[PDB]
Amino acid sequence: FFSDFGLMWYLEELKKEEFRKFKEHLKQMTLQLELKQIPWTEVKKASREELANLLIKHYEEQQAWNITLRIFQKMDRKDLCMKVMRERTGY
Ligand SMILES: [Cl-]
Repeated sequence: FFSDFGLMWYLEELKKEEFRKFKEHLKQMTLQLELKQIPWTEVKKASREELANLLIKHYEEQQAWNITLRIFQKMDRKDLCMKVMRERTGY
């Protein structure tokens, strides 16, 4: 999908189960590092575009990305982390 941008495009790099696991990691971590929480029901049901917007709405843009990239590295989606980094760097 060359139609999509930003965080949403990355969440679309995740398959069905990965996305499902992504949401479980997100909720764990937000709890672990003690941020204001999103209701687990909202998180669980969210589409990729909706979750991307939930993240940015609750944590603003930079933190939504940093949180998302931490989860990727944790889920063994290190390719996504390096991809974003090669881009943001100019490599
Ligand atoms: Cl899906």
